[PDB]
Amino acid sequence: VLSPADKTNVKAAWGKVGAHAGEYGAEALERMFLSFPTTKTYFPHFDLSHGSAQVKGHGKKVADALTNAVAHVDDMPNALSALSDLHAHKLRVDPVNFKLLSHCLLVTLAAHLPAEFTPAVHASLDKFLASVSTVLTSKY
Amino acid sequence: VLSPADKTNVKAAWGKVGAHAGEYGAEALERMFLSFPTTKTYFPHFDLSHGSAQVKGHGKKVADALTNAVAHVDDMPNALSALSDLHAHKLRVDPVNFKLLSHCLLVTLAAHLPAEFTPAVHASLDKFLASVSTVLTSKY
Amino acid sequence: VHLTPEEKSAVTALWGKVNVDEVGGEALGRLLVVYPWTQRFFESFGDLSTPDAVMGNPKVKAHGKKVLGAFSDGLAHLDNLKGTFATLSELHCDKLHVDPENFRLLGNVLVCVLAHHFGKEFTPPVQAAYQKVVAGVANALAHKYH
Amino acid sequence: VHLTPEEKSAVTALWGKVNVDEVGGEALGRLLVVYPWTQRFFESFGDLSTPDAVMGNPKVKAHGKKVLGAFSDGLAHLDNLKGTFATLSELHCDKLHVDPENFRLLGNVLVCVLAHHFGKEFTPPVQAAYQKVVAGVANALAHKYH
Ligand code: HEM
Ligand code: HEM
Ligand code: HEM
Ligand code: HEM
Ligand SMILES: O=N[O-]
Repeated sequence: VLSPADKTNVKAAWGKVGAHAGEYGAEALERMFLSFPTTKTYFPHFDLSHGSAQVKGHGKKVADALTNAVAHVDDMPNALSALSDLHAHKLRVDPVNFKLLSHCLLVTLAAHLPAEFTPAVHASLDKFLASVSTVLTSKY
Repeated sequence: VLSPADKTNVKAAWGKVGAHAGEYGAEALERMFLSFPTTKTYFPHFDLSHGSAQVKGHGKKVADALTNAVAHVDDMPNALSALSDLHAHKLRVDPVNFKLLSHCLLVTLAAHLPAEFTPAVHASLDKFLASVSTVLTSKY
Repeated sequence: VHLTPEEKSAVTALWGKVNVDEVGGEALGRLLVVYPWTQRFFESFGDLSTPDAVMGNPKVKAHGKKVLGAFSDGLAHLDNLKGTFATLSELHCDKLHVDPENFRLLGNVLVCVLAHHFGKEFTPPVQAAYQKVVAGVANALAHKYH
Repeated sequence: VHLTPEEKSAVTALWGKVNVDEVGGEALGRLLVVYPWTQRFFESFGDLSTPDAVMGNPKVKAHGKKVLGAFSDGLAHLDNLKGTFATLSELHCDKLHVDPENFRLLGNVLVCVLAHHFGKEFTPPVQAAYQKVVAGVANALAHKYH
């Protein structure tokens, strides 16, 4: 369960990220590919090099999904239904990989929000990404 | 999400277990304590030796919780609310330990249900125990 | 991994009773059915659309037999798992990029198959000894990641 | 673990800039706040009822400093992590029985603290090199389980 304090904290950090969210989504994906190379095999047709247009475009899609999840925080299973189908049924994403991308999304926020990334807010965002991860793996 | 086929499969295996369920719950706990000794530290005031009355009595409580979860499969968060409070808030059970106890509950079923433990039914029970685990760790 | 002589005893006595042409494919089959993301790495095996389709698939049985062969091999080299598994680690890690969590998963599925096949005889102490074993193999198969 | 000379370079250049009296307690504090089951092992540290209570707790800072000391120690012994960490593994494994998943967690929390402290400078390649490092330490601290 996400508490009111957590919903407030995640809405806060979303707000400071503002329009950098697609860029930060791309940066989290590169952090993941460099740090945990096993994840690369899901993107065999992407150029995963730095500055890649395909990594940029995907970053924006991920950040938009997460933004849809924040905006519908009380109804995430329903908002993320089509994407949980996608990742479990078609793509067969290993559940461990959600933890790795969540961790890189947190690193990326920390690297860009000195002020917003306090211990309480880090806790709330961790819980948010774990809830999104739960939804996205709910459909195997 | 648990499918109709999964709900049917778990209800099936519950039925064959019949009144051995507390005994099997005690056996799963011993399997866990022997196999994954780290889990023992949550029971510092139990005698964890074989034939222990305290392990027997606890086995029955666990099997009764799981039976309540099967009986209210569409409303597990609500049926298991008090227990998720207990395990996250008071006992501070590490989430990894749910996987270990789930695995031992599966081993215990396999050891006692030659006929019922087919691949589909193993899949359905794994999903059931993972759903119970999700509920029980939802409250940190 | 260090097993006590009583652990060693538990493991080897049961293992001599294992159907090596069968138990491997049963454990691989069940891995694919229970953790279906692992079907990612077996696209070429063909019909995996059903549980029966998996278990009855000749390729699943064929390949699981080799997997079980590798387990039998570590059971003979308990004190040299790193050595025994080097080549397979290179393969699953550097070439296949299977996440190592899945090694722990297949180990646990095998434990479930042993419990199924052996019933009562797969006692809680016997399980404990097999857990040290499949833990040791997973860890050695994952060395090309550490 | 084997870091390339470019990985080694990334790690040590950043590390010389780390406040060793602070960063440890920040990483321990955050572990306890973000993964509160870990507060199980720190009942004696006192008021942990709040995030501020944790971060401001003198015992959390005191102990995190020793934790960071141990990390600094593995950074000097990249090719001998097993050796360096033996005694601590014995302690956390045989005496404390902390599940090793938590070692990976504290590693990742430290990475988050470094990113927070260093911003832009904690680049994606610099993170990758630190992940190999905290992976290697977690694994060495967990050897008394393998
Ligand atoms: C926070 C978790 C995640 C979110 C919110 C998310 C979001 C998305 C979205 C929105 C798409 C659709 C792209 C499109 O419609 O064109 C997508 C596709 C995809 N996702 Fe994820 N995802 C997540 C986690 C993961 C993880 C962990 C992996 C594997 C490492 C993964 C692999 C993929 C792949 C391979 C595609 C298809 C990409 C393509 O061919 O274009 N996702 N994801
Ligand atoms: C399938 C998952 C589980 C179920 C259904 C479950 C069920 C229960 C139930 C029903 C109780 C209440 C006993 C009572 O009211 O007297 C309880 C207490 C407890 N549970 Fe669990 N539990 C589960 C997983 C775990 C795990 C993984 C651990 C830690 C390894 C754990 C540790 C405990 C402890 C320490 C108590 C308090 C025991 C006492 O002092 O008497 N549980 N659990
Ligand atoms: C748990 C321990 C495991 C053992 C002991 C094991 C053993 C083996 C063996 C003996 C082979 C054949 C290698 C050869 O022909 O020389 C192999 C191949 C393979 N394994 Fe595993 N394996 C394990 C886990 C996994 C898991 C969990 C996956 C994926 C979910 C996986 C995917 C593969 C694939 C895709 C191949 C075929 C690769 C090729 O020949 O190109 N394995 N494994
Ligand atoms: C991630 C890597 C970790 C490192 C490098 C580390 C390092 C240390 C060090 C250097 C000490 C003090 C030992 C002494 O006084 O000689 C210690 C003590 C302790 N650590 Fe850790 N630790 C780690 C992870 C953990 C985790 C995740 C937990 C629990 C969540 C934990 C629980 C403890 C406890 C309870 C003590 C005090 C034990 C005592 O002195 O009796 N540690 N650790
Ligand atoms: O315990 N979550 O994988």
